[PDB]
Amino acid sequence: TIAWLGRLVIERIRGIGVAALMLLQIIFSLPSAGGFGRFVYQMHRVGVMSLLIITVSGLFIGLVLGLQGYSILVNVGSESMLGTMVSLTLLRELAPVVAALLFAGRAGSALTAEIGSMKQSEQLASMEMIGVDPLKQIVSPRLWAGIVSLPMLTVIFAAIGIVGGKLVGVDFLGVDEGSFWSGMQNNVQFGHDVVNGIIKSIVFALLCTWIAVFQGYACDPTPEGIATAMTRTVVYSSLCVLGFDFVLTAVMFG
Amino acid sequence: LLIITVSGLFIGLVLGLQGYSILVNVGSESMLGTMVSLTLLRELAPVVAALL
Amino acid sequence: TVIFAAIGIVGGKLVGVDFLGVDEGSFWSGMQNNVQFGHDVVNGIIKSIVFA
Amino acid sequence: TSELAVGIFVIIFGIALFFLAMKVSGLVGTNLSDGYTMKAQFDNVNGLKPRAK
Amino acid sequence: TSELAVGIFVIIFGIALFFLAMKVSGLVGTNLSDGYTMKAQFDNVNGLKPRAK
Amino acid sequence: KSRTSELAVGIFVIIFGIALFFLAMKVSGLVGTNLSDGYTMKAQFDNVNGLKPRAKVTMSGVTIGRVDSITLDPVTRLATVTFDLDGKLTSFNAEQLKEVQKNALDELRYSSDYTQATPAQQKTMEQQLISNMNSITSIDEDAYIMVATNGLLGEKYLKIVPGGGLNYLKRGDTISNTQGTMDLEDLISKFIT
Amino acid sequence: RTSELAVGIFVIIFGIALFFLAMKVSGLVGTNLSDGYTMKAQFDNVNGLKPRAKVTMSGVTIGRVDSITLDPVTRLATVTFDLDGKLTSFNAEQLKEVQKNALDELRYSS
Amino acid sequence: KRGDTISNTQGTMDLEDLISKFIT
Repeated sequence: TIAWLGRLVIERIRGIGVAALMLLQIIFSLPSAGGFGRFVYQMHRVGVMSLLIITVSGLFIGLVLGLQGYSILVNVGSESMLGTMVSLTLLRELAPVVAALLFAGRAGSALTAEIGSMKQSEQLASMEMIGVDPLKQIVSPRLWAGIVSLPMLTVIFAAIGIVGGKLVGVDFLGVDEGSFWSGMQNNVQFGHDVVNGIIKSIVFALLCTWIAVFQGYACDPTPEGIATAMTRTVVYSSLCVLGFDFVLTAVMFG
Repeated sequence: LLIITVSGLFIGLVLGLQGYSILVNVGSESMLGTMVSLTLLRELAPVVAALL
Repeated sequence: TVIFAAIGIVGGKLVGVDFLGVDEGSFWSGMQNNVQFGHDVVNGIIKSIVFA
Repeated sequence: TSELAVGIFVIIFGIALFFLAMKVSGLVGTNLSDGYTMKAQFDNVNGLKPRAK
Repeated sequence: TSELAVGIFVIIFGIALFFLAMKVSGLVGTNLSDGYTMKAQFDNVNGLKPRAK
Repeated sequence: KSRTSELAVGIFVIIFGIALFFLAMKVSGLVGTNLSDGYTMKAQFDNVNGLKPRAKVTMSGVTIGRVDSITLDPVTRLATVTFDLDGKLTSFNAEQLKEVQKNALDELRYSSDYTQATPAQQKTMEQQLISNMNSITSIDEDAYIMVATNGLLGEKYLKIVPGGGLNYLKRGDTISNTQGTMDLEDLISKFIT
Repeated sequence: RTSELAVGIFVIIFGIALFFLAMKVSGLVGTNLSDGYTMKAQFDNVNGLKPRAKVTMSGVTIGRVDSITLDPVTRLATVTFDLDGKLTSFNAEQLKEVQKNALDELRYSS
Repeated sequence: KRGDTISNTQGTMDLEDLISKFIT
């Protein structure tokens, strides 16, 4: 009856312990430099194949911020405020979260599904007998592609969001280019409004990809488990991004 | 319900802290009420909830 | 969607007013001034029907 | 189990009301009644508004 | 064993259900104070808000 | 695979406990920290219209502390405000203290009359006047407090105006000399109507 | 395949072209290489001052307020002041001109 | 030269004195 929940919680938490151990091995020892020349290939499916989604969302978010900012800011200071609010919002809160979640979706479920199949088909297992450690051959380049790709995407998301904001806020709705640009320069500091967006992005890139690899590399070889793993990678990295985003922003701007 | 509830709490707290660190440079703290409400009712609840 | 916003507003107040020193009366007044149940809440719901 | 689904979903409804009533209070507007219209003439209403008090 | 599963069931489960209700009603509508009330006349309350100090 | 199971839980507990700590600790950067040596002081006032908890305290325009609480005494009609001052700025460096202790006594024994006291009395006075200074800050006997405005719009804060005294107040004591704000209808009643 | 890697390379290049836009938006602050000059100044009241407040001569921006502290036994504020020397140091020709003028007068009035 | 102390004092003035200058 009740003990059921008890057992569920106990096992899920044991699994986090396992994930921590896996992460340690993959990051801790990677001497096979000759085979890491392929991670550039792996990046194709994490980074290159995801620009379309990040770019389109960045444009819609920029345009939305432009319109909502404007309808509020006409009562307070659009001439000075569209610039400052569009750029701070995108650099501090949205590029690191919206790109992080779209990424967790598009790259995250695809990646976990792929590791999942590698395990389910027994293909991965056959490598143990050939002496090729699957963590160094299969997992390593996938985790690294995730680390590099999300941060570069995060920057693009914001770059597009700025275009979106200006396109409506300045060009269709009647605001000065001068004060838009100077306002942004007056209030946006590289140190640390641009820099903190990047730091949060690295944290999310590691946490989110780490989960996707871990769940794909599941214990139970049952077909039902692939769909379960895919749903869970989206849910867990999604909450983790929001949880960590809160703490990091609390420090960075508090 | 569990997932959407936890997300809502973190978003609320984040908006609170970011709003505040901007408003202290206006000196106009009455805006927390006005902005927390408008942000969530017009743009974030309909989007964050839809995406989660 | 409604629950999400409701949690978000409460989370907002919890830090914005209760930890950070803002006079509470201006928070609730700021919400009433000028976002309304009969307009802005309604538009939030309409968008969620479309998204659903 | 169908009994649990039935005995549990009522919670989403109990929660829905709790928070919806809160929403009404947080953004309660003005409930007008027994209203009348009246008209008046003016020479200048510069910056007067469609929803003015 | 059930010894642990039962202890794990109670922790958080028995906190979280009450937690959601108490952490909201204490913020949006439930209170307690030794209040007193008084009435006053005025000639012209221009603009005084209903929640002013 | 029974043996691997245990280790896995131990790893969880440690990584999780660390994560909980990280959150509890890191948020202190903004909330729950006094950011000071923690000395407190009290003062009373006739009118504290527009102060907030967390308004700043200053000396010579340098941020020196915080206004922590405001309360009203119903039978004296005075407000009581409690301060939090930072000892790193308000205490004397011990080397500076040596100077303060000695110049304070030179005035007290020579401009004033301690040298006319029985030498035993002179030593007693010097010994406690000085050991008492292990309890003091730089604000002297005649220091004023008054409430202050910040900008031409903004929240009200508290100003300390030192200078002219010899002795010092002990941390935990009450500053006696205070002056209240002016309300707008009473600048008008005093200077216009 | 090169048909796949050519793009992996392309994206990083793209990823840089719009990096620059982020820098145009923040602008350039924290100058300049002749930064070293710092100054101290004494004041009786600094109520509204802040770290990062600007500094000017005739309205040209020439520096930043870095740190404000209290000296408890003089009861004075002391301000740590970054003077952006790039706009206040004389270059070699300019130095020769101020130097000559001042030296010509030094040996005429003394 | 270099990093000397500017040998001059001129502080701000609060609404306290802007008002005390006049009697009200």
